[PDB]
Amino acid sequence: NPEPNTVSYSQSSLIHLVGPSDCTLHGFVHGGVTMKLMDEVAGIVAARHCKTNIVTASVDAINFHDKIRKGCVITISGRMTFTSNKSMEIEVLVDADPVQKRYRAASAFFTYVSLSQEGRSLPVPQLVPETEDEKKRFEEGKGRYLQMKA
Amino acid sequence: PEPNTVSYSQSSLIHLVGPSDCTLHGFVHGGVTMKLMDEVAGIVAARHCKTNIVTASVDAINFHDKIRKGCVITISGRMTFTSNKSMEIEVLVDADPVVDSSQKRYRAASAFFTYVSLSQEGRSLPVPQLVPETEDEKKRFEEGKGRYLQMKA
Amino acid sequence: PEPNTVSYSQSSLIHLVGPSDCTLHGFVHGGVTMKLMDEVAGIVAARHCKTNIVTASVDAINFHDKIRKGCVITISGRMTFTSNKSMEIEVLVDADPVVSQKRYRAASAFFTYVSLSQEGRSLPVPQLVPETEDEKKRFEEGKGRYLQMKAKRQGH
Amino acid sequence: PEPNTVSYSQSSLIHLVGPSDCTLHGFVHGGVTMKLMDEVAGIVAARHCKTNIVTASVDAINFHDKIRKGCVITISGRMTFTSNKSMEIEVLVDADPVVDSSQKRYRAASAFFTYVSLSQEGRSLPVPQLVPETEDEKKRFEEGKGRYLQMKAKRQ
Amino acid sequence: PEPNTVSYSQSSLIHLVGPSDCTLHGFVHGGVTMKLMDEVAGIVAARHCKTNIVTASVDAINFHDKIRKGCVITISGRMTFTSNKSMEIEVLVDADPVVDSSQKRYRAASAFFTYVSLSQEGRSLPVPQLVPETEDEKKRFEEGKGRYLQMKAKRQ
Amino acid sequence: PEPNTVSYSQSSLIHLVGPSDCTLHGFVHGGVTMKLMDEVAGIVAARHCKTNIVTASVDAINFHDKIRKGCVITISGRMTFTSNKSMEIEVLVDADPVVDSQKRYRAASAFFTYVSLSQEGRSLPVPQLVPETEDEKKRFEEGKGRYLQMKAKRQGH
Repeated sequence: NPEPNTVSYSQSSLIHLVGPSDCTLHGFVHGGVTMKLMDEVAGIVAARHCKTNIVTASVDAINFHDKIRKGCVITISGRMTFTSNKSMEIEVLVDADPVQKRYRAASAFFTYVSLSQEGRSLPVPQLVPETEDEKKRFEEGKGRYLQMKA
Repeated sequence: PEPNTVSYSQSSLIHLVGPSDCTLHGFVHGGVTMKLMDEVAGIVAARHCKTNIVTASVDAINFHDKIRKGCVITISGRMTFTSNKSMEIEVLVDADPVVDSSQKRYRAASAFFTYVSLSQEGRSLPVPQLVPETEDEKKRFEEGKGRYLQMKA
Repeated sequence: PEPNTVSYSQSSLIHLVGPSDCTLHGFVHGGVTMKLMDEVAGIVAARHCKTNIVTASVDAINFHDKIRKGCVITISGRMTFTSNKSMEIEVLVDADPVVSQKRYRAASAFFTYVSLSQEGRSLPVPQLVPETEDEKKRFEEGKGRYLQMKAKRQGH
Repeated sequence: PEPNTVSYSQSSLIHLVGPSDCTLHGFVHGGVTMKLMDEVAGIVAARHCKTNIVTASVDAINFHDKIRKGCVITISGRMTFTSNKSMEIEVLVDADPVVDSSQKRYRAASAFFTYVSLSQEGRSLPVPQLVPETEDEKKRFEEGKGRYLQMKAKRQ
Repeated sequence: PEPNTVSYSQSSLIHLVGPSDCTLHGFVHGGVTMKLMDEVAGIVAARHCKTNIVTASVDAINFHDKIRKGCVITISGRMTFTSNKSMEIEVLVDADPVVDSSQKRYRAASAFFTYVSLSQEGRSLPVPQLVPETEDEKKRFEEGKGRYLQMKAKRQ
Repeated sequence: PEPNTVSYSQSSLIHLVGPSDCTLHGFVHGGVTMKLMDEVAGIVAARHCKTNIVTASVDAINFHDKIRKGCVITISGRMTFTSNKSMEIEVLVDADPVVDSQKRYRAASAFFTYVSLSQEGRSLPVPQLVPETEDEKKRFEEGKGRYLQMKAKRQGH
């Protein structure tokens, strides 16, 4: 029962220069490194939206569309897509620039939950979509939400 | 332990939750757990393929419970199914507290990783087939084939 | 966006201050901020030169304020001036708490890079062409700082 | 303090040799191996004591063979002997190539760590006794008592 | 070695250039060097203040020469001057090859770091004064005062 | 300072104990200390051999005392003895508190043994260490002692 918010309000991103400690013995980035970055972004989004303690409930469908080489800059951007009563869905996209041309590297839907200081699960501020796509993405989210419950 | 069997690649990892793993409250970031899970899966994949490997997808990462400062978590992984060009690996995370048995060991997270094998040039390679031997290995393999087909759809 | 303009190479980087970035109290080591600044500068240089680049000098690194655990820091760089063989890049670091009160300026510096051939020799550099008011002004101030530095590495 | 068994605390760890683990040639710094060994031993000690622990000594670290880029190394530890206030843990390091070569899994390193248990105030605590069960566990315990006595001497 | 003297806090650091320190060609990123320099400066500051310290500014970082793979670099720092609330530390970086011999130790970089001491609350504290003893210590102190005054002007 | 003498290779390293170095209580993982010690020993070995080097054995790592958050630790190494194909280096770790002062104390120590390798990976003869002072001759002697015993221990009866 707190105050609603918009996707622009919490929209967040993050830009990382693939360094050598990010990489496999060949030239590529461990999926773990990518996944951790994606979690960090989603967590920031969630935090902005709830202004509270948050935890990951589930991540569903992490897709690696392409490899990431040493010396790319990766942009990880997250935005809220749907809220239920007690949970938030956040879409995280990863793109890559070499420094070959900018491409989509990974994606995922994180699901977060808001916790009190005692550790109980809280009602979550509702997401209010405004544009066409925000209503569409919200709808698709409600869809993915229902199936996961099933 | 024969090659191409689950026992051959089965791998696990133990990690003492330290302070740099934690949120401002007592709990471990999902990203930390996820990273450790991918490390094990990749080790499994590498042992099985003896080649370069990359993550293709991770599906259904479930966090069954929080992990607090001073747990030891065990992340273990094992191959479940192979298609022609892809490997599915199941990763499980369990947690022991290390100060008090108010309760004991519990299941904290789980996921199915899917890896792919690459040549030096970077092309996708046929993958050594997994041969199940026990009851559960045949069952898990079957379930794997199931999850594989749906993902294609 | 035309090549050799500042917009062409303008680059930024966003980093979540994590625990390994920090001192035993709550704050980020200057070394960490300095490294991130260099990475951004380097990327700007590389975009503009399309070549191998190295830092020649960094001058005036100023830490305007401390950075906490759990800030996101934006590090942005842009080209300010070019001489014949050298590029000056301005790097700014801003910080947002996620923990909300007010984004602030945390650090700043002028990096000077030099473009290198495959053999490792210092090459003529593509000239920067300013377009807006501020770009001409910043270029002028750059020429200024460039001249003074050359005076600094000699006697009387 | 209730006694316990080797299987209870037995712990192991698997690590893919990455590039930041390596010398300028192909090989892993002893320090990296040493640090992974200490991590496992400490986890073993912790499981057994359920208390704060610190290393008291490590004796006889032997590097039987080099470890190259792209091995997976398994470091495994198990308790071997306990005195009244100290625990001896054996750590073994094995290596599998994950690259394709004619060359099997091999023993890379080994050591005996000695840990001690501390109270919250920081005093040295009596330690849960290790109770061996199999042939080898009694043998390894015996050997441990041997190594323990000599260390007390060589320290006189 | 008396407290508040330069010898008291003088600190150095030795680092083997590894492969994760390097550019795609053979050379060390300036960022790496800069971070190592800040670490040594910080330690010097800490030893002198026995308090929490942060970097206020770094001025004039000069890269005199490239550092390739397989050098050992020595980064050493010492206090040069103190004002009432700030400390100036000089950091010098030297490099030894460990590869082909016909290569003599050389000066690779240098800088003056300026640190400030903070209380737990985060307020700026008066700083213990540096007391020079030798010729050069008085000279370096003087030059410091000089650089300090100019920096106040550049902004005033 | 002549090559192949202990002064030539003597090396040291200073580290500010940070929070990622630390146990959940205030203390530094032995692994962290051990790694720093190996780094120093390796640098000493490298300086003396001007070649590729690897750790053969570390013997008798002693932890004389705990190290907590906000110490600066000095790890210093120096060569003590050489055989024909191996080098012994002594590493000592001291700790200064950097907060309200507990003075400086000895925290750990060890003898590392390194070996020099060619590009092919074969074990090379090693430049001999020439002691000059009293202690350098004494430490060299004690080194020869420790070397002989290790060859025995690792041999049978």
